[PDB]
Amino acid sequence: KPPKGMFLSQEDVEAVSANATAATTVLRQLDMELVSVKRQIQNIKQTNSALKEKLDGGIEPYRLPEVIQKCNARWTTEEQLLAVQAIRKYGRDFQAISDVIGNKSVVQVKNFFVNYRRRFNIDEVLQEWEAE
Amino acid sequence: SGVEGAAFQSRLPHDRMTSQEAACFPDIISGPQQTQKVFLFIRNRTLQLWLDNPKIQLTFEATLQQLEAPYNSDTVLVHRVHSYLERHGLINFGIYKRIKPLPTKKTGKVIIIGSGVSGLAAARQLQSFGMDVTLLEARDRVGGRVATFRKGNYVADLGAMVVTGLGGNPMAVVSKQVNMELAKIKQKCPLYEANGQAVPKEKDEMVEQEFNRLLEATSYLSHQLDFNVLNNKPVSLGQALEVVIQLQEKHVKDEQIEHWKKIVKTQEELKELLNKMVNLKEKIKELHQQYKEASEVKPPRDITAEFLVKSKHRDLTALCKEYDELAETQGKLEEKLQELEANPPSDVYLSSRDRQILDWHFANLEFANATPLSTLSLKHWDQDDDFEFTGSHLTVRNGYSCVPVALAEGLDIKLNTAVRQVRYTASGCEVIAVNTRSTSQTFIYKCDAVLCTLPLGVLKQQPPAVQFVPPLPEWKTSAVQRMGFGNLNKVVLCFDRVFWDPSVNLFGHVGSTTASRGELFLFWNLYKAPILLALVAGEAAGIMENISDDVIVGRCLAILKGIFGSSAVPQPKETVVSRWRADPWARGSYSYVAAGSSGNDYDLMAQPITPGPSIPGAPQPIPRLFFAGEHTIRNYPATVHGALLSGLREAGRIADQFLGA
Ligand SMILES: Cc1cc2nc3c(=O)[nH]c(=O)nc-3n(C[C@H](O)[C@H](O)[C@H](O)COP(=O)(O)OP(=O)(O)OC[C@H]3O[C@@H](n4cnc5c(N)ncnc54)[C@H](O)[C@@H]3O)c2cc1C
Ligand SMILES: O=CCCc1cc(F)cc(F)c1OCc1ccccc1
Repeated sequence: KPPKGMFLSQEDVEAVSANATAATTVLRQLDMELVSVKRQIQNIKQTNSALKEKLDGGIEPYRLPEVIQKCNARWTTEEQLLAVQAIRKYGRDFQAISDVIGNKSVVQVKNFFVNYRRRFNIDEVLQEWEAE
Repeated sequence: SGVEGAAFQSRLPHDRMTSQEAACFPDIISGPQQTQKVFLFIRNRTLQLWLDNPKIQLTFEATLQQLEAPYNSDTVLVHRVHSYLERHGLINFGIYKRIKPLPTKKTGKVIIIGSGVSGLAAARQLQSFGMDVTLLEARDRVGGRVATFRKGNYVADLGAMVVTGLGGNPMAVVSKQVNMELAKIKQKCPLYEANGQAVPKEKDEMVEQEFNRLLEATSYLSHQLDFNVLNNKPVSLGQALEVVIQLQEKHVKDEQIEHWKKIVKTQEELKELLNKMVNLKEKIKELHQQYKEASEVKPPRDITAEFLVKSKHRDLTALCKEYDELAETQGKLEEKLQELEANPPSDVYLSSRDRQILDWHFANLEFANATPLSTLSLKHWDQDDDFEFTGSHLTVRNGYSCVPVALAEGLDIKLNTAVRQVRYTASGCEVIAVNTRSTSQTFIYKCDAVLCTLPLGVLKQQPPAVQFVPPLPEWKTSAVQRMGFGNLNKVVLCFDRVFWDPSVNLFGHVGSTTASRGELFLFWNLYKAPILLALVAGEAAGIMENISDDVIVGRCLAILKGIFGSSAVPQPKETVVSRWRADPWARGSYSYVAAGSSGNDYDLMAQPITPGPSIPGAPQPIPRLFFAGEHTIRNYPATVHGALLSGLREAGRIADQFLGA
């Protein structure tokens, strides 16, 4: 029930009246508290300004061009051999395996996992990936 | 309505009987509702007839002829109601032409100490009732703290000068009886900071509003947090305002800390994000080099060499995708951080200019209560608030003294007679007094009753100006100690020409320090001849009394020169400076509800004193020593109307005691 924009908690009232110099002490510690928060802002602004200056250049010297490849349905020998190595390295990450081969959808990779499961010891290969 | 307005104008509920009426008509208030309504109409109509023409006595016979059936059928009831109104001063008070000239058989003898308004109003009443009345006045004039300076065409009031609203105010009746040139006080009051520049309209309002909110806050602090005792002593309005202001300054710092903490939290979230990016950039940089080395193994290559190119490629685009998202988040954070960096909460609760204007509002309150805020009871300082009259405040253009001077017509007043001792016994009273012009001329006044209307300041004196034999009992002296008696002073400045704004009755000077906030803080343009009044309030009142008039007038002219220009302000032709604390017949200006006191002390002040028996085992004596004056009326203290009412009260009380009701 205090006026709007007045602030008057029982808690704060006692803290400002419990002592002859309670008030100025309270407000002094808030002054020093605010000073040390501003001090801390200065250190992070300067720390972050140094970090921004390391990101000068972005990653633009390092971004490859984006090639699109017509998602073909036939598995060349070379494309099957890429899949087996991508399984060895990426496990069940069907998306990464697709991205490596270039012209194979995620599902086509999944289908590959079963049709060539026997002939490519795919189980052995996944076991081989889980060691490292 | 009409009979309803009569009740309202008499400070009476129109649809209900008061405690006082219950005492005089217990048969009626304890009886059926229908008779109470008949009573209430008779009372309200008799009040109306009196109010509708207060220049002539309203007699019982006149009253009955003007009542109509069914109300004029119980003539005993009408006579009882009329006499009650008459005895208690609700009709036929003040100055009225008397129909039946005053009977010569006077009954009883009353000495009245003081011929201010309270003493004068009682005396008029007691004479009307047939008693022998003498007033003893120390000064060479009537009116007490109604004191009008008059020189030539210059007329200006050194004490009371404002009639509050006329609605419910008994001064309204008096003003129809006395030629008072009442004029509305336009409340607009421009402030000028210490440098003479006006306070801009934006700032005058921002601070007045804050002043009002600070007052509300102390009241919240009083009622909701029961913050009324601190360190075993009663809390004052001053302390409460300090505590409220301290907490508003605390909240401003709390809000600043909360704000910069949101910036630190966000900077740190950004620091963590940047570290994640410089490491990812390096990882990308190193990976690209690998892709470059592997793709420079010119084909034809075996399928592991091809897998190396294609998987470094895939690994690199993923890290670039991871880095592109982290940079989208970097923009979202640098946004927050720039919005926050631009929304800083308020720097300060009040600037130094703010605080000074605020102090003018505190000085204005110190004026209204004639005391520093550190002395006002937080719990009770505004207890008379629910009794304020309605209407505009007014001033008395021909000088308020016209009222006491008029009330004094026909009374036996011994001026220049300072009471020194009040003796009251089971058999009667003796008032010992001296001539103020030669204190050796001693006077003894024997009487049935003494009405003491000495100011609370005089009652407070140690050592005493007036000795009571036997001494006042502890319950009355303790009240006298607790009650506040404050101080307020005026400087009258009489010029030959008007250099201020003629359509502006008030303007303020904003002192540069809290300590001096009461010093010449307000100026009044109230009169026909070019006169400004200047107030000295609060802590400044008492301190300025030990400064010469020439210096006080000097400080005034310096202030006015700053506001209106040095060439516009001539030297005053006449100047007067009040020193009410030093006035031994006042010892202050008017009472205030001090910390540690309350409304009940005003009731205690009004209680009459009853001596003990002369012979032991003798029947209980009647009361002998009565009290009136502004310090004796709980609901209207510190005013002229409150004093007038207190005199009417005691005259009814004394007449009931010595003439019978
Ligand atoms: C500066 C000032 C401004 C004020 N502003 C207003 C205002 O505008 N409006 C308003 O309504 N009220 C105002 N008041 C208050 C108002 O003036 C008083 O409340 C009222 O006039 C006092 O009436 P009273 O009869 O109780 O006391 P007083 O008028 O003081 O009467 C007491 C009398 O007793 C006399 N006396 C004292 N000692 C002795 C003694 N030893 N022997 C004999 N006689 C003695 C005194 O000289 C005086 O005449 C103001 C007061 C002052 C001083
Ligand atoms: O000069 C005298 C003013 C003293 C005074 C004391 C009161 F207790 C009540 C008043 F009505 C009053 O006078 C008019 C006034 C009203 C509000 C604020 C300030 C003054």
